[PDB]
Amino acid sequence: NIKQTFIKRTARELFDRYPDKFTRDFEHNKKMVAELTNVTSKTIRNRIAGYITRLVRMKEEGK
Amino acid sequence: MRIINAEGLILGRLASKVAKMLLEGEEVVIVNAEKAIITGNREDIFAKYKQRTELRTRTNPRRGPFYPKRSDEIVRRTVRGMLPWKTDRGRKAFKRLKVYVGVPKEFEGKEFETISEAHMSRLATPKYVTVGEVAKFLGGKF
Amino acid sequence: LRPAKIDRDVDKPAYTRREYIRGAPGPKITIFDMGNLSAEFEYEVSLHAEQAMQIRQNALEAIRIQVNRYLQKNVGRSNYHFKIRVYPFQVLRENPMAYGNGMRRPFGKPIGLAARVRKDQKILTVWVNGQHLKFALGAMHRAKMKLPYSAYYRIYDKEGNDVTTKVLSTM
Amino acid sequence: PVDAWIREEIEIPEGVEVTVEGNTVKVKGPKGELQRELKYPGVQIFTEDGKVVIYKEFPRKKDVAIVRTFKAHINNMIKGVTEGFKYRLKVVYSHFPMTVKVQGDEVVIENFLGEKNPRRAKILPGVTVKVKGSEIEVEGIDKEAVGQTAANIEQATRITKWDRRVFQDGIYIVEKAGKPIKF
Amino acid sequence: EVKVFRVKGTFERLGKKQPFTKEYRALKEEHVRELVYSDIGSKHRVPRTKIWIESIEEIKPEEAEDPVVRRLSL
Amino acid sequence: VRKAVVLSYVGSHEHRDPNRVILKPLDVNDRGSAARLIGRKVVWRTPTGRKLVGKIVRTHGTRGEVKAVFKPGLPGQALGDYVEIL
RNA sequence: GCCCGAAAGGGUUGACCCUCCCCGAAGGAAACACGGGCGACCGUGGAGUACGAGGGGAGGUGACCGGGGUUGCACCGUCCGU
RNA sequence: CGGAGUAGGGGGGCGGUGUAAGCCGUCACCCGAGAGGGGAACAACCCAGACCGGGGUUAAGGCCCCAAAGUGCCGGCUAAGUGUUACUCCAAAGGGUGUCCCUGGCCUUAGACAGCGGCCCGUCGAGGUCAGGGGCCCCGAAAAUGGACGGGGCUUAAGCCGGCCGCCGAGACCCCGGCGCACGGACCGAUUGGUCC
Repeated sequence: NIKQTFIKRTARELFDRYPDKFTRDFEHNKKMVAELTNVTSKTIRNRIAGYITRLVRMKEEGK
Repeated sequence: MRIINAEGLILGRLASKVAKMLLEGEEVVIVNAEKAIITGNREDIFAKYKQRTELRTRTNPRRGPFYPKRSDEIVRRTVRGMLPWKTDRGRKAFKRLKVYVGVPKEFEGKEFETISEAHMSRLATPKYVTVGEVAKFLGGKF
Repeated sequence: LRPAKIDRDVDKPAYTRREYIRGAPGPKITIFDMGNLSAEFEYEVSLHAEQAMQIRQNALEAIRIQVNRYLQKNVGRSNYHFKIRVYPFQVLRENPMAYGNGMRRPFGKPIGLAARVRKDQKILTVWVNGQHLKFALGAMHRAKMKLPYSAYYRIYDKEGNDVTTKVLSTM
Repeated sequence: PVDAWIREEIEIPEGVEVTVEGNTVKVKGPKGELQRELKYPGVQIFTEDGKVVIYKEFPRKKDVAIVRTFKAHINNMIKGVTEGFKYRLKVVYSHFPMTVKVQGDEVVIENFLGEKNPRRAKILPGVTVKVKGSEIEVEGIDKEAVGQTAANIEQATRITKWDRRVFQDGIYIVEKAGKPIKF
Repeated sequence: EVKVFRVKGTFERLGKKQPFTKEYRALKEEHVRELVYSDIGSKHRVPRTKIWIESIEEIKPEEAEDPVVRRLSL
Repeated sequence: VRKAVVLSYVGSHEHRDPNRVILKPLDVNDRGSAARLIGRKVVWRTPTGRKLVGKIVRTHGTRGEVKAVFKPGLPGQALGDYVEIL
């Protein structure tokens, strides 16, 4: 089935293009993914949203 | 054109991504060049860059390697190193790039892209220096 | 004389037979047992070679003199049975070239002597009682310094069993 | 590693207010207020009800050393805003008495070894110097600046050209933060 | 239930054998085995063939001799 | 318009095949299912409007690229250009 | 890409291009559904399907193709005899 | 029975000699007399032996950009740009409370520093102290035109250790179609043969 490499790559490109509309909130991230992306699957969209949430967590914090 | 803010980005990774963009065919602008970082020890980094700047042809200095002293030119030169520079294809791809220190009034009023693969946060060892500090050590204007 | 890295290794055939070697030299070493010889000591401290080796009689004699002077100044002849176990039987040769004829008819004339030793082989031994293990180890170190390759020391009891760790822990 | 969750704790005294603003420590007390930036990857400084707590959740030796160092620095800040620090210097000479005087942000020393030129030491802001004959006092609110001022007053008198078994003139520290210097 | 295991064995480096005893937290012993392999390989540069395990026996949290595991288990 | 970018010729670092080409589709859905284009025709336009026609053969890698055959092959003036899928 | 192209070469008894249909070597997917694995991934079904070098056939528009000279891009290539 | 060419060999492994480089032999894999795919380029190191046009799968090796394919996964180490070197073509004896591990003894509820008080107690009252061995790194470590991990550059790596999962990549291997050669055969020529199987 659909692999996580595709998800991480697409989420990484979305975040790169728009690092101003994505936040630490899972549901707002879902909504903004649905808005700014032309995907046609809740599975793919929600996975992208989760990975974007992790991205924001990391880019805010840092070791 | 794709405008990228360099604040808090690792130089070589930024340059790799930008070079691949250029070869695929996009126009790229980079702002805030002085705020990208280089990891490692201050003295080793400074020594390397000084050695670079002191390279010259012994029979004619009007010829010879011209390694930069400015931050924007340093970034540009890293990118150029990451391209095929002895071909028309790479010459065009490199012509398609522009780098700026700060954010000039022209670009003032826009939202800037970033790069995830390149960001100061993937690091864990605090040893790091700034390109602006390198430029100051070398004696260049900004 | 010539550096010892020339004679260190053991890659050449054995050359130990004097009824055929013309002009071979005598040894510069005559004493191999020092101290007290009939005193039945407790601890036996023995050196061991880390890899195969070829030791010059010069090095052997220097080791002897230094270690014996140390043990005399510190322990006393009444103690410390000191023994060297290996004898120099190899003959070393040098090509007589340096008017000259270079590499014409190169077969060396004899110059000196050396002892051959294999891996994990005993070279010398100090027999001593408990109250002088410090000086026995000092002698081990001094001898270690004057050797072409590296060596390790071990300790043995009566019945010849290894008690090195137990004796090293408790000083 | 060494342990799991290394954690050090400091008890806050009478009227000392301790605050964190992300990597800085603000310390207010009866006298003065101090700030200091302390950061290391993985070390967290946060305030409980009445405690300063320094934490790292899987540490090595160097992290342990970092933590203990930060604890010592915070304790110094607290003690400083509570009481203060006081260093002491002693003046000695064999021939050519020299005069030490305070001029604004500088201490000036004249007639050292008979030189026609004066030596100068820089006083840092927040420190006060008092000269009463052969004894000098550096009083202040922060230990680093106080010790640095004292060290500058000392290093303004150092010789390199003649044997010091015979040429011994100068100014010397005798008491660090209430701790005599002994050989 | 998360179990505490104790591992005993020997490893050989440069022709010299050396015994070892360790303690781990895990659900099974296969995880423990993989972790032991990886850790000894890293810290002493030993391949898996030169590592021999004799015993992976389950113990209780309070009869242990490792501070990290002891604090993680209380 | 259901288009893709021409990236490179096929081969290794030292040699190349000039009748085969690597294509990157731009739509995220086609990139997620690039194998559902195997067998499709794909066209490139020349500066004079002429048409060169090729065919998508199989997948290339795991990121979402595809391989295409173009006999008669493409010129080097088409390596960072757009191509239209049918 | 620009230029030449009468004859000796093909071609209105149809050049080139377009659309659909049948067979098909070696080889050979994917979406999706159910499970194993910390994980990168994998297994089962879809499926020997879609596709596939070539081999054949049906309908449309109607005039060049092959060849030659020079040049542009990509990659390769350190002369001949002894 | 007839016609020759060869009487300077070299790389790689083994042996005698030699300070060594080299000299002399030996084996008979390679170059010579051997295309193609890799090692940055390399006569002989790795894959692999070549009629022509095509379609596929692998090998050596590789997957941050140059450059086709992973900014791949799990556990750990290094802070010195150490390193980023299978070989061709890489500095040691001796040292290091630098860090990560293993083992074996000795003290412990008042121990091992400092301290109130001249082997003693009231307090700082919780674990500490000696020996061996291993991994990585550091010191030891100086050269001449300006400069070499192939370059850019890289620090929970784009390095190292122990393992794993996918992909890219030859004229090698599989497949379709064409040319020739060797051997055998059938039929057929007004001379050294021809058509086909």
